[PDB]
Amino acid sequence: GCRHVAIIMDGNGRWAKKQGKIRAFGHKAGAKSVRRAVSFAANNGIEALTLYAFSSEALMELFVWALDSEVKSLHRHNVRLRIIGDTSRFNSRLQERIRKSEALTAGNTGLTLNIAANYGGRWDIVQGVRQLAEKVQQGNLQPDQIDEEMLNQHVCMHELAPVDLVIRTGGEHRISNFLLWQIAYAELYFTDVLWPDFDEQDFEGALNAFANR
Amino acid sequence: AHGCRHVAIIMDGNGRWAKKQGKIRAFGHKAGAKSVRRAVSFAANNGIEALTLYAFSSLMELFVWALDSEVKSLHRHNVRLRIIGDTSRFNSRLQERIRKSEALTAGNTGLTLNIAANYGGRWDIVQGVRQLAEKVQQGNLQPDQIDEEMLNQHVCMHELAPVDLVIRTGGEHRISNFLLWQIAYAELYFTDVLWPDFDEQDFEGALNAFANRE
Ligand SMILES: NCCc1cc(Br)cc(C#Cc2cccc(C#Cc3cc(Br)cc(CCN)c3)c2)c1
Ligand SMILES: NCCc1cc(Br)cc(C#Cc2cccc(C#Cc3cc(Br)cc(CCN)c3)c2)c1
Repeated sequence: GCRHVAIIMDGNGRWAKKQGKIRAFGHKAGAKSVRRAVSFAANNGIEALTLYAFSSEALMELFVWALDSEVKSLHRHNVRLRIIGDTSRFNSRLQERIRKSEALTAGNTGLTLNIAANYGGRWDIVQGVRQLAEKVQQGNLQPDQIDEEMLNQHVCMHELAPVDLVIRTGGEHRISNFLLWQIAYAELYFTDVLWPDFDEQDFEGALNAFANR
Repeated sequence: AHGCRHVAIIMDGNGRWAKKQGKIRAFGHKAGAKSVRRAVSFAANNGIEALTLYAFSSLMELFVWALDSEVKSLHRHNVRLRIIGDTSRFNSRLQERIRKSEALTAGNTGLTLNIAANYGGRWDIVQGVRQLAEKVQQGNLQPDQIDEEMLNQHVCMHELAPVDLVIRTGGEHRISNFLLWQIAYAELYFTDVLWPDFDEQDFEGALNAFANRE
């Protein structure tokens, strides 16, 4: 069973150029590919889908704004929506809308969809270390008590199934400081397919790799 | 020219290679050792600064005993040897030989060779965090001064060139809790060749793939 899939969605800008169009056309087709992947995962019983907006190449605030009009429909589809990443300097109106959308869907029991916005795997670790360091300073924690289990409880997604499978589209063979801690034991699947062309047969191919493993 | 300063290798496939031969595991480990010597020599000869090796089969303390017999040869090839991993419960005779071997070769100016022994990427992060937490408890460090650059200065190999390329032999596509923090920007190169068969032309092929893809 593949329970939690993460995807680095690369290739939108490259796709646009290949189609003889401006960058925005690649964004729009990438967004259609997000909808199709989220639909596929919810239909195939995947528990959690984590999507990293990234291009080989403020644009992150725009990307999250564009999701705002999809929330009513995610909710109807029993999807729990979370944004992961450092949103603490987004505009306050967008922060409040993120907070409202998360709270709206927080009770849902279908697919959990994590959208990584201004996220980095080293950042994620550092935010968990800062928390532990506040506890040490307060005298609530001994340095020698800090262990893997404890750090784990302070990194993103710790309440969800372990990441089983990471897919990167677009042809590069790197993690690019997406999840680090969380991918210790995950299957890594690289495809040259550009994100806007990545479809249900491509997702199924990746799921086969994992099942062969 | 290839552009790689630090290569790290997950050396998988020794058990499979011996099973293909109708031989027991020991024979794959012996062939895997011959392939280590060959890789270390190829890296030293091709301008790599650092090579970091993780012995894995999809026994530990015995791997490191085995390495002890190679230390005089590494020294003679101007290799600087370091062990990375939690060797604190290896007992004292082993720990001491480890210490003497690092001391002997620390002055060497050729390749730096890091051998993982009882190493995990999560463990490595946690040890760094514990050093930062001691500094907080001494009153020396504020939690909000802790940033990536600072945690970077506390993980294994922080003083060496960043890892540019990770090779995993043996056909599995996974990191298996070998270096996490350090591989955030590294090229990942997976090959179905089994470790004992991975030779200079395969190593050349990985470096040239990194040069072309970077
Ligand atoms: N006019 C395009 C505006 C735009 C720009 C950019 Br950039 C991004 C988007 C977007 C999006 C999006 C992001 C996350 C999730 C989804 C979804 C979805 C979804 C999930 C399920 Br389950 C079911 C449905 C209904 C259609 N099958 C839709 C859609 C939209
Ligand atoms: N032959 C079986 C004994 C054995 C068993 C096991 Br398990 C492991 C080993 C090992 C090893 C090891 C570990 C780290 C480095 C090396 C090496 C080397 C080396 C490097 C250069 Br440069 C040159 C040479 C020999 C070239 N004259 C040799 C060898 C050795």
